Amino acid sequence: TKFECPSRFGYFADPKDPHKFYICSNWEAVHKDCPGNTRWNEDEETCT
Amino acid sequence: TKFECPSRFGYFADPKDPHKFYICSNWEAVHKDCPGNTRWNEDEETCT
Repeated sequence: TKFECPSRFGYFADPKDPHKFYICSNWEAVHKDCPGNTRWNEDEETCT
Repeated sequence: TKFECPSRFGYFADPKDPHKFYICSNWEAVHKDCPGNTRWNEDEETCT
């Protein structure tokens, strides 16, 4: 992905899809899907 | 027994829960959750 990790490690929203998110480790992002019909919850750092 | 850091800095599996892990900084640990239904991936030091 061309998503740019804002930090070396962390979980970040996908600005293009509220049903997805990115997990960064050592500045490398992996695109993930929220389970079921859940959506990224910024303050919870998970899908709700 | 309280998790003991194996290294000064590092990311380590939680042997009790595949959804959790520990982050070590200056030999002190913080217990963390993986997001969504992801699970800790030791080899890649990330949630997968």
